[PDB]
Amino acid sequence: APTRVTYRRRNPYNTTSNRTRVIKTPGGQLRVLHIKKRGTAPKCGDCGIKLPGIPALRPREYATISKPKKTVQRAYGGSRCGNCVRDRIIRAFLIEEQKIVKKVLKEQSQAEKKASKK
Amino acid sequence: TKGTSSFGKRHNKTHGLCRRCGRRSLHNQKKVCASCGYPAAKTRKYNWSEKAKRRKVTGTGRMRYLSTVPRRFKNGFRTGVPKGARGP
Amino acid sequence: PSHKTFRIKQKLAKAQKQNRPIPQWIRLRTGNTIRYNAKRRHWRKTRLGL
RNA sequence: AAACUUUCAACAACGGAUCUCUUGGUUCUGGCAUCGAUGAAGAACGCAGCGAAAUGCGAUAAGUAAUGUGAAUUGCAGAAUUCCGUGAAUCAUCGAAUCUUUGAACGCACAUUGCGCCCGCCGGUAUUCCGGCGGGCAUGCCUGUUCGAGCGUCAU
RNA sequence: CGAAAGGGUCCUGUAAGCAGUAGAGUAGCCUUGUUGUUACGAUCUGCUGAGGGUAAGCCCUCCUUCGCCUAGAUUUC
RNA sequence: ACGAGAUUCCCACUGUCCCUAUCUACUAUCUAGCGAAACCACAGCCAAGGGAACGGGCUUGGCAAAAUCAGCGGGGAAAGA
RNA sequence: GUGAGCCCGGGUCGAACGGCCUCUAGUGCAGAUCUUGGUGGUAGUAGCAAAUACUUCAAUGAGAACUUGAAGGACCGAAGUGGGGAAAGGUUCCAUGUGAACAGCGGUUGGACAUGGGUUAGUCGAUCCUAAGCCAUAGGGAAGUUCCGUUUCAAAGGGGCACUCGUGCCCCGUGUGGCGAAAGGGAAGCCGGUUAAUAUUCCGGCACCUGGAUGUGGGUUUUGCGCGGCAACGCAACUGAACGCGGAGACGACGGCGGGGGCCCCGGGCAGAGUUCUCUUUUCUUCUUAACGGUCUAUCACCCUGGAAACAGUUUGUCUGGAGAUAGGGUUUAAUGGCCGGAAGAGCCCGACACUUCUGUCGGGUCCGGUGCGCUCUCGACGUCCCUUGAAAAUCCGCGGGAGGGAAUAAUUCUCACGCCAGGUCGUACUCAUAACCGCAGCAGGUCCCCAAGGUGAACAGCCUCUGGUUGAUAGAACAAUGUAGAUAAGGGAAGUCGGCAAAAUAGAUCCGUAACUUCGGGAAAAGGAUUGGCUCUAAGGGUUGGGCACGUGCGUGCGGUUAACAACCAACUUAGAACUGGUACGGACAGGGGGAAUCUGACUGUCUAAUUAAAACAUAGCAUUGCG
RNA sequence: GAAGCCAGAGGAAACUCUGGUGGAGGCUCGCAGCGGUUCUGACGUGCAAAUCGAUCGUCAAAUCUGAGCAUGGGGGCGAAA
RNA sequence: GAGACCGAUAGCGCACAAGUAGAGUGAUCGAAAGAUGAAAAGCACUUUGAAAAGAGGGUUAAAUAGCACGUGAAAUUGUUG
Ligand SMILES: [Zn+2]
Ligand SMILES: [Zn+2]
Repeated sequence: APTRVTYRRRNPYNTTSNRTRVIKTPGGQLRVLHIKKRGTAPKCGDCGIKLPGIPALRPREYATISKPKKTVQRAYGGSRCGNCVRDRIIRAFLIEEQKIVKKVLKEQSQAEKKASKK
Repeated sequence: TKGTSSFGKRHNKTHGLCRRCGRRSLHNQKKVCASCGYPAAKTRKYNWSEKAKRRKVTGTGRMRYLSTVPRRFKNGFRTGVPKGARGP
Repeated sequence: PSHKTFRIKQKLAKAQKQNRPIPQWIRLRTGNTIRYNAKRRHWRKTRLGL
């Protein structure tokens, strides 16, 4: 049984675009099959972790699948992870509360200064 | 090994074919023809090579238009047709 | 090579059509001096120069 | 004595001198003024019934029209020419035309027959899709037109 | 005379195969060991100075076989 | 420490040698076919003499017999000398 | 005729030429290592000796070592003399025919010569992107050919709205174009068959991508733009302009570990073939499953409960945890994994008939396991190194925002399913080399990659073999000298020679042992020793599965116990020990350090005089000086 | 067989010793590749205007190598011959 | 239109399919090569050879002009004396 194979395209060099795998055909013959590069998982824009629930594809393959498969049903879903979204929510709430507290303190200081001047 | 063994490494091309003069003199990296000087507007010629001038001078090709000018001058660049000639 | 441009392939086509011996009726013409193809090319002998 | 080597002679070889030839050079003299964006010179690729080249020509392609001449062309094939003629010819002349891809080369490019844009026309079921065809789109500058910009100078 | 063969003389070192109460041990079957037995197992022993070679520049053979023969061509006081 | 760097020595080792011999393959050799080049004034045995420290040709002697084959490296030739 | 020369006879031949006096010159040859052309001796000479090798019969033909078929013998030995490519060539490819020339011998053969034939794509490339870099434009130089310039000292343009003082107004800022990769980036095609010669291109079957138009079903909505899960997130859909954010594209080298495909290996079974003096339930061959999809699963990670010292979990490699570990239960990235569709109808193997050809026809099968420090590709989690930190752009997607647009005359501007339409141009033969490229050639040189079987062995070492290729390199005979290449030699053992040049000796592995010196790392395999075959045994080193009651009813509890320290099944390679046995040899071929004492010298690794010098030369780290805000 | 790590034995601790683990280095033997040390080597009108054989240096990197691109003679490039 | 020019190694490099063939990466470099006969009348037919060709027999004024072709020197070679 002939076990040795050839490239099926005219590129003879072992480059990153020249990836092959070995198949056995229904005709009983060993052959190569040119394959594409592996997809890369999308990553969170804050921490850089791999986003769960999102497929790992080459970039143009995302144009062929539907919206619920490309995202997570949550704010920033498919772009930021759940932990980072929770951190954003807590930080936003606490910073706005502190802004209100600082505004109240500044108004009290302004009123005290106005009373001292008057 | 500067001779025969070194000669086995000669498989690139310094010059390709020039679109203007047809010679294998178009430097593939400089994009300048060594013979006719393309893509400069003027054709390259020098007075230190009378032979090179005479290889490409007027009359060495076809003269598709210029060869008919002396006859038209001899008849005075006339227009029209002979009198009574068949036609429109 | 197998990879070639259109211009190169056109020149190779012209060379292939030129590569022939002269027709035998040429030698029977009146006052003929052509005895063979003096510009005949072979792939081993003289390079096309492309 | 033969063979061999050398010498002499005849004939035969080898080779291309000599002689004669010359549609070619060389030099002098006389005449003439005419390349190109109306796309030249040069390059490439093609074109004949049977051609690779030389020669001629450009998809109207060894050529078309017109004028003249007046019976060929010829290597083969095949046809002629009402010869008392809108007419043979690889004929001459040449005022009308055709003139592929290029090239100063001009939509942008060209180591690609790569990629465009604008306006028409035609065809395919077609207001949308597909295809084909035609005409266009370089730069500098001049005259003019028209649309503009700036408290630059003013009038109101 | 030639080709075989036979005999001699030399060279190597005991052929293939079969057999063996030879063989370290191991595993089965049963009389559960009394060559217990059968199987395998380098090797050993016997048949067996056996087998193989031997003139190619070894020897002998009218009397061990088979074949060949008085040519052909060239030249010569 | 490291080294295809230069040098001296010891053990082992051996045909380096005493001292040469033998075997194999490919050549050389012979045949069929195929078939160059270098080089070439003319040629090729010596001895003595040939003032210019040189003879192959001259003088005087020795001598001296066709045509050849394998080798050889004195001489002549032979070093992009 | 002194002579340079002149004249005549004879032969050959075919078209012009001569004497005399003047005129005129490119006017007289043995040399110039003269120029061009032609030809000898040498000479039938040197030679046609690397790459192991050829033989028999038959056919063809005038003719056969180098044509073909068969029969034998060999070689390459998977880093090939194999199967395919990039550069370069350009028809050398295939068929038919062939005088000469060429194939340093022959030739019926040929990559030669002659006439013809052959290269089929939306999916493979080019075409697109940008890299290093190159060239226009503005503008400035230069007598000028032109030089710089590529974001500039440029008025370098996009979008929206408008019924009114109708012939306007508003918004925005970033600049600037092009070329540049058949190995970088990148949308999409697989299997079977088919030709003399092409095939991921033709034919059949089965798919995919991109773009466009417009329907049907389904979805959503009277709570107008879905629902479910505590959550990680899920599900066939499930609005989303400007302007923004983010992700993908998109990335080093090396080390060990784990998963998957393929290959290699072992066992059983059907069928076929070979062996068969004897033995061999034997040795060998076929036993396959693509793209594209569905479905169930697969390390990391993440979520929930809960709160850990008697610290625990845990990798070959020591990391992780009150910033929440272990445990228990979940969610997800990731298939070249299992099953199913494709798909047995294909391919392959075997058999029985038919058959001038045309042509075939019909049966039977194509199954079940196992193993691994194996080889190769791929994926994953780790780790190491850096005064080195290991592209860009086209392109695609998600989100933030909420502009618009949206319903019961039903509406829909739904990234869901199905349906409709379209996909141009160019390359595509063959060689890729001891004959298709370069070296003047069919030149032992040189020239970038992919696939890579069995045995021995540590091993893509050497040696032998299978598939697939070759058997091509002038032949025949003889066996002198001298050679080239390979060997052996008694006794002595460097007496040889300038010089131990060359050869010989050593060599793998296990074990014992190992000095000075030292920058403490080395020296070191120092040195010096013991051993190694075959056979029959013994011992050691592993994996998987599996616990009693009481109830409810295969799971839930509440218990009870750590002799499972036991059984059943399965499996591979190492290591140690012992007896027996042959011996001149036991790493039996192959493969494979001679060792030591010192001196000089350059620190080391590295680099150069291609084609006479490889070194104390150069470089190097370290050190020192000088200049510059 | 370098750091790092595990265990055991000590030491008041810092540390010391022993056995493992681990897999560093312009480290080392060596195949391919790259290079080019030696041989009274082959060849010397050669297979070759630099080739052939054996031997040798290096072999995880200051290693080897393709394509694209840049530097052009008053020049370039130069681990400098 | 001419010449007290050259007459195929001359004369232009080129009298000819010459700026061709061929060489070089490239700029560039750059040949050799004319003559059957008045007319192809370029050898029918026979014969020997596989063929190339040979011999007869022909064509021609001449093949002592056979597409190696006018004439046909020398070097050098074969046969005969
Ligand atoms: Zn995050
Ligand atoms: Zn040009």
